Order: sequence, then structure tokens, then C-alpha cells
Amino acid sequence: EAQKKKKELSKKAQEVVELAKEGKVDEAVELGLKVIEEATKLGLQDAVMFLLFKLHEAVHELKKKGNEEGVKKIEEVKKKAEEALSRL
Amino acid sequence: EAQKKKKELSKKAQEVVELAKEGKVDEAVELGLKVIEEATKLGLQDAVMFLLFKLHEAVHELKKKGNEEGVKKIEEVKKKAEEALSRL
Amino acid sequence: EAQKKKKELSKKAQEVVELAKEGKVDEAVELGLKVIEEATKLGLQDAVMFLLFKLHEAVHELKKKGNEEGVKKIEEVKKKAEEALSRL
Ligand code: NI
Repeated sequence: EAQKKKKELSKKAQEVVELAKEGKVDEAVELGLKVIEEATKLGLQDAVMFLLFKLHEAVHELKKKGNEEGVKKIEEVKKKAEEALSRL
Repeated sequence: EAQKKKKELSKKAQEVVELAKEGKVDEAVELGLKVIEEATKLGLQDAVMFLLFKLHEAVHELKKKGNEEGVKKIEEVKKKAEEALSRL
Repeated sequence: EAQKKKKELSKKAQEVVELAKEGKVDEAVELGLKVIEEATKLGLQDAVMFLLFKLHEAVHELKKKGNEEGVKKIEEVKKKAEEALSRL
């Protein structure tokens, strides 16, 4: 049921922000890639759009802590989500 | 018709930002809950997506003013809107 | 055909941020307007959502250079995008 799946992808995206605030940047990246992959297979653009919103919030959190490396990492996942969004 | 409701909810979403700018955070919270309720009963996904965009702008405005209690209130309503978007 | 056009407008919204970053505000404004117009004619609400996301990124960039005029210009383009989105 794709609606249970939408809820699952939404929760993963929110945890991306939570983990950026914690400095667990690689884990947040992992969660965002799994949102992208799962959303591109099941063709759900709105899950990707929400992911992009949340990725912007994670950039906020990392800038606030002056972590440029984490910002780079998050921004790579951002560009990937933008490509996948365009194709959906 | 449903176009009228979509524009109305967009209007309320913009006012949330203006109210946040003027320090009227309780009122902005109230308008934001209203947007969630109406879009949720009309199944308007993009209405909530737009509201989320505007809630981020309201957080920007309250950070500029160093109003962290306001930021908390807005983020509480943001969490609620995110929840509704998952179910939509 | 739909995916080709959606992809072109994704790239245009990205080039908006590029041109803001390189300090070409006028050029970003005009590209943003062209995106709104084409998106509107074609009924492409998701393209306008993505454009709004990128215009907020353009604001981020311009406030980073402390360029208040450019910000005002980009934010009125944002207001145009928000209205068109309301009617889509
Ligand atoms: Ni922002």
C-alpha cells in the first residue's frame, strides 16, 4: 500500500534533519539516498519534493554548526534529489 | 470550487509569514493549524507543501529577530503540517 | 514530451541560483519569470514548486553577499511564483 510507504519515506526525511542536528552526517546522507531510491522506483515525486525541503533544513543545521564538510555531503544528496525529481 | 479553496489556503500561508514578521506568532500558529485542517479535509497535498515552504520562511524571520520561543511554536506547527502531508 | 519539458524547467530553476551566485541578479529575475510563464501555460504546478524552492536558495545566496536590492528583486519574483502556483 503506497500510502504506508509515503508515511515511511516522510519519516526518513524528517530523520535526515534530526541526524544533521546530531552531526551524524553520513547516516543522514544514507537515509536521504534511500528516500531517493525508494521514491524513484515507486515513482513518487511528492516524497522527493518533501525530501528536498528537509535537505534544505539539514543544510541550515550544518551551516549553523560551521560544518562545511557536512554541508558538502548534504548538498550532493540535494543535487541527486533534484535530478531524480526532474525525471519524475 | 476547489481552485477557490486552494487560493484561500495559499493566502493564509502567506499571512503566516507576514504575521511572523510582525511578531504575531500565536495568530500565525492559528492560521497554520487552519490551513492544515482545511487542506486535510479537502485532500490538498500541494496546499500543505506550500504551507511548509512558508513555515520555513517564518522561521527565517523569527531567527533574524532572535525570537526562539516563536521559532519553537512555528516548528511545532511545522511538525503537524509534515504529519498531515504524510497522510495526503 | 512531458518529461523533457519538466527537465528543462528544472535546469532553468537551477540556473537561477547559478546566476544569483555569480552576481547576475537581473538575468536570474528574467529567467525566473520565463519559468513562471512556461510552467503556467503548460499547467506545471510541480515545476513552480521546484522554482520556489530554488528562489529561496537564491535569496540565501544574495543575503550571504549582503545584497539587499537583489534580495528584494528575487522575492518579488517569488511572490509572482506563489500567485501562479495558487492558480495551478
Ligand atoms: Ni532557508
